[PDB]
Amino acid sequence: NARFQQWQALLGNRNKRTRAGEFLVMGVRPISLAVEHGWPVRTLLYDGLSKWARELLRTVRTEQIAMAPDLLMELPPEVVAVVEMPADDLDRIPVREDFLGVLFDRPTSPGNIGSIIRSADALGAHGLIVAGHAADVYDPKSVRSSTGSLFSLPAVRVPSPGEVMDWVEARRAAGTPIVLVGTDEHGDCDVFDFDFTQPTLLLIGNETAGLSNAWRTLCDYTVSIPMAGSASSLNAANAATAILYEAVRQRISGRTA
Amino acid sequence: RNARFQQWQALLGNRNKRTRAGEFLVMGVRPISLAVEHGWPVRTLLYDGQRELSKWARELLRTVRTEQIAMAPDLLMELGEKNEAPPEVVAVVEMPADDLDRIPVREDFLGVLFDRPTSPGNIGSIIRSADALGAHGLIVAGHAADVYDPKSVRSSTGSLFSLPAVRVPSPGEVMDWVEARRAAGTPIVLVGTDEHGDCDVFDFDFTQPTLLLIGNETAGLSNAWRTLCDYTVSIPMAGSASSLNAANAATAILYEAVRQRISGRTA
Repeated sequence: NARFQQWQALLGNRNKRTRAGEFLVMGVRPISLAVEHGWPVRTLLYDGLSKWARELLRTVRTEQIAMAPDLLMELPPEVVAVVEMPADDLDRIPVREDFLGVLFDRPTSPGNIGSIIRSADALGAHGLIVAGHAADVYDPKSVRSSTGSLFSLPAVRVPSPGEVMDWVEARRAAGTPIVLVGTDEHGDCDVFDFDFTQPTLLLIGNETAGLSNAWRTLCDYTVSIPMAGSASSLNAANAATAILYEAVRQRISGRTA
Repeated sequence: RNARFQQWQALLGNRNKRTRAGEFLVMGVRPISLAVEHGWPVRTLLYDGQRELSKWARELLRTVRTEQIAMAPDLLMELGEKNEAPPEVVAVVEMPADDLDRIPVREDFLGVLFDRPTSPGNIGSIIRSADALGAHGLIVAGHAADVYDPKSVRSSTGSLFSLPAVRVPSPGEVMDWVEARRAAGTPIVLVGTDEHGDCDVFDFDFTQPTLLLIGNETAGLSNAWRTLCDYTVSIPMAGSASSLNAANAATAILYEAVRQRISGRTA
């Protein structure tokens, strides 16, 4: 199976994904979110029994290929889509007065990427930016842990932090006064003393190093989650979730107070 | 592949093997140092025998009074996350009793209970958040994912050793202990988490002694736990579609308890 051997290396490495302009998505529910949100499904691989899976086959008019149970078990899925990777265009992320965004600086864990995508999506954020030497958004561990939120929350990989600022300066020029907000071990202020009712990009650092200093230079404010003591820290996705929850709380509350 | 080796290897599989031997593996200088610092007995220390041996490893080896064994480096590839951290040192650490009295209960009690977790990574992450945010213990209910699973241990980032984590088979033993705490003078409330909870998390009074119940990743809290809840709370969501990972939810709800406690702003 020649087509299959192309599909198996789509899981294995970033290099071949981005040469083919596609990636693998598993599960009836995530695939349905992909279709629902406009992402082209080039191929749709299926085992040759569930009600949802059957409904997908006669609603999604694309290349439909039946598969042996042996071959589908590679990581077990009943349906698997080959879904079109879209360009890394920062204007895919909508920016309005209530702008609420996340920037993940140089993440090493794809699991953390997908996880923050899920939290950003559930808690009302409008986009994610994966800046710098990163693990790939379209890694299977990221896709999986997004739990389909990849498809509703636009996640843009942007090599340089310079290209991010140019898109930030431009939203500023339009009227939305985005403010860059770093997280720190050395936090200026408690997260709950800061005003998340304003257009906000939230900068979150590597799991093992902090935010890069260069990201700290561009940061207008810095916030910290108050901790119990000396040798305690939060996983980046967990910390990002808590801060997003605080932003939601203030916006609903109409105040910090 | 000594008979001893195979016994240590077996500590990576089912929870029962660890339990009956009363031990589990802890990998990495940093986690082992934290086990030693918080008084977890170390039965054996395995180190790399074709010796790199950093300053840290050397320091553990001449300070930790225990059985010490040089191991071929490929036996130590034993457990890693293949092509992610081959351990230079591994400790065989004693498992403490699953006794709820290891969790201290004061007037401002904040505890977490994780109902039959599917993912050991989620357990360790919650242990880490609870530790960092001032909770006083975790209970893990059921015979699903294990606190002492290598992924949990690893996820906790050493917090396992400072945050008392106790396993119970089912809700009965937990309610026994809770009713005893309330007779002594701490009116602990059970607070479940759910999507469609009775009130938003920021409208709940988290200053009160609180046992927070986090449900399983796909099935949520069991019917037995919902029946036992005094209250139910939820994090408000943007749409009908998405949801939160259990550990992420737990972290946010623990943070909200911290927020209301320090100085006391709302609820």
